Amino acid sequence: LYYAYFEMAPSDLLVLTKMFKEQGFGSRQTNRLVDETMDPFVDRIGYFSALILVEGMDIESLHKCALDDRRELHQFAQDGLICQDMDCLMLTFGDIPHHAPVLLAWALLRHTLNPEETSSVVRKIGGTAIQLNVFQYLTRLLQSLASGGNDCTTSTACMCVYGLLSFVLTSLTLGNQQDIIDTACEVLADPSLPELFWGTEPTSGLGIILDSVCGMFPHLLSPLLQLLRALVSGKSTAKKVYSFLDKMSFYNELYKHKPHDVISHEDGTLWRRQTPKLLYPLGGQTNLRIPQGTVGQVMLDDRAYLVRWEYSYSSWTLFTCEIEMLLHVVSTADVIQHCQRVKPIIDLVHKVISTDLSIADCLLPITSRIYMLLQRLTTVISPPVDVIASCVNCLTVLAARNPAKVWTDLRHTGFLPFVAH
Amino acid sequence: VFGNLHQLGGVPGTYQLVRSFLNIKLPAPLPGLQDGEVEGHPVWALIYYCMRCGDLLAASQVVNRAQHQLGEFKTWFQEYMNSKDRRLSPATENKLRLHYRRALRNNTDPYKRAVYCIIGRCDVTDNQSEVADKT
Repeated sequence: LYYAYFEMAPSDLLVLTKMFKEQGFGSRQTNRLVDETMDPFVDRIGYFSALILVEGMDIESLHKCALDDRRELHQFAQDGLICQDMDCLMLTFGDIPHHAPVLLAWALLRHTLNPEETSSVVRKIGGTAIQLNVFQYLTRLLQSLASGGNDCTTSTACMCVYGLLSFVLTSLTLGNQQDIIDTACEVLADPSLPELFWGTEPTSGLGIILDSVCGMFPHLLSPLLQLLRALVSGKSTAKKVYSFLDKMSFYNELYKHKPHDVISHEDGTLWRRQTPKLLYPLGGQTNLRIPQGTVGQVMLDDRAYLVRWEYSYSSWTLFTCEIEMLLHVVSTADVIQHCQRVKPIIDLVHKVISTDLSIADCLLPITSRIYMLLQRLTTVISPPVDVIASCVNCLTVLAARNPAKVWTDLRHTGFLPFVAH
Repeated sequence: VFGNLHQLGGVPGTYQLVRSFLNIKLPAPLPGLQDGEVEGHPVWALIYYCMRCGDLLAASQVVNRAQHQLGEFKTWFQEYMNSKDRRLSPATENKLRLHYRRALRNNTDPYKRAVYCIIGRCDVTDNQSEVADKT
C-alpha cells in the first residue's frame, strides 16, 4: 500500500532485493512441504512478492528514464552498485519459477541497457521467463488478486502486472501474440462482479493492444469483444467504450472475392477502394451495405484474402444482424458463423445492457432474437451450454427494462415448463 | 544475341540483349517456374543479370519501372548506385538488413534474394541458393 504512494527510494529498493536474496523470495516452504491449511496462503504470498518487486523495479518508469525522463525522484538505476546487487539476486532467481515476472521485467531493463552495452544473458532470462509460463502464472496471480484476496489491494496491485505487459509488447520484448493478449485480458478481467472504484492505465496499451484488437475484429472475434466486456462493467467511462460500440470506425472481415478497385502507392496489396457491397446477400431487405469509395486494406496476404474496412458501423446493430442470420441460414453472410463467438457476443450484449441499465431502452438490438436463439440453442453440449448461460444473462439484464416481456417469454420458455403435465 | 532470332525484334539496347539471354537462353526449356513475372518477364532475374553484366544503372531503372511492393529496397538500390557503389549511408542499411532477415531471408524468389543479398551485403554467411550457375 505504501509503495503505491511514491516511487521507491533507492535505499528502499535495495533493501527489498537484499531481503529477497536472503529469503530466496520466500519460495521454499512447507505447503500441502506439509499441511493443507497453509496451501491456500502460497499463491497470495507469491503474488505480493511478485507485485512488490515489480513495483519497486517500476519497469515502465525506469525504461522511460533510460530513454530519458525528467525527474523529481531519485532512482536506483543511478547507482551502479545497487544494480550489481539486484542483478545477482534476480539472476539466481532465474532458476526458479515464482519471480518469473520479475525475471521478465528485469530482462527488459537489462535489455534497455543493451543498446548502451551488451546483453547476452538477458535474452536467455527473457526466454526462460516466457517458457516459464510467466503469462499463465500472471493470470493465476491475477485471479488471486481478482475480487477475492482483497478488493483494494488487488487492482492497485494488478496495475503492476499491467505495466510489465505494456513494455513486453514492443519486440518479437514480445509481439502481439495469443499469450500476451490472453494474459492481459485476464489481468483486466481479474474475475470480478461489477463494482467501480479504480481503473487501469492508458494509451501505450491502447494503441498496441486495445486498438490492435479492434483492428482484427470481427475477424478475430474473441479479443475485442472480451476486452470491451470487461472494461464496460468496471469503468465508469461507459461513454467512451459504449460510443465505440455504437460508432465503430473499422470493420475487419474475410474478403469476398475479386472485383473492387484498388488505388496505388507502393506495391499495394494493402490499399484498395470499393464499389458497393452487401455484407448480407438476399435474405431480407435489412442488409449491411457499404457505400463505394470506402477504403480497405488487405492485411494478411497470407492464406487468406483478409481485408480491413474503413466502413464505420454500429457493433451492436451489426451483431444483432449476424446472429439472426445464423438461425435462418436463409440469408448468406460474409461474416462467417461460429458458436464460440456466440458465447462472448451475447455476454457482451448482456454486460453492456446491464451496465448501461438506466439508459437501457436505447440499448437493445437483440430482444426477440435472443429468445429464439435460446429455444433453438438448447443442447446437451458444453460449448453451446456456455452459450445458453449467455442467453439467460441477457434475459436477466433485459428484465429491468422490459419486465413484462421476460415473463411472457418464460411462460413458454422450454427449460422451465413443468406445468404441462 | 548476335546470331539469328527475332535479329531480335527490338533495338539492340543492352536491356533487351539481357531479356533475350534470360528468355531465349536457359531460363526456359519451354518456359516456367518460380520466378516473379510481369508481362512475360522475370524482373528480378533481369535486375540480377543486368547487375551481373555491370549495367547497374539499367538495373536500377528496371526496378524503378518494376511494379513491386518491397519499394523501400528500391530506395536502397538508388544511392548504392549513386555512390562509389559502396552505398554507405550512416542511415538506413540497418533497416534494410532487418527486413531481409525477417521477410526475405526465409522464403522468396531466388533472384530477388540475390539482389537483396548482394546489394545489401545482408547476410555475410555466403552463398546464393538457386542461381549460382557458374564458377
